[PDB]
Amino acid sequence: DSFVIRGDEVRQIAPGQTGKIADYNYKLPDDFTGCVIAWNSNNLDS
Amino acid sequence: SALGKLQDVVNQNAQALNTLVKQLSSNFGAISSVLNDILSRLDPPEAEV
Repeated sequence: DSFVIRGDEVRQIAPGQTGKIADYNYKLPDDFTGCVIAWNSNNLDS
Repeated sequence: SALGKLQDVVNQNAQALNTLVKQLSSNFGAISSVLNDILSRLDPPEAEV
């Protein structure tokens, strides 16, 4: 699952989380998940 | 009190049942003894714990 997101909002990409993204943008099941990866994109996005 | 043998049996049965019922209010280290409230105010992770 590929997407771009705000830096500070990364903390919501987890099980057992609440917030704007968790409720309206991206929710995770309470289960095993392979791995969460992320990298900065200032050189290519902003 | 000429029938102590029967009265003891009745009393012990009643005592066992009463204690068993009373145990439902014990916390067992939980936040609260009532399932409905722990669930009603806690997120699924901790609520489940």
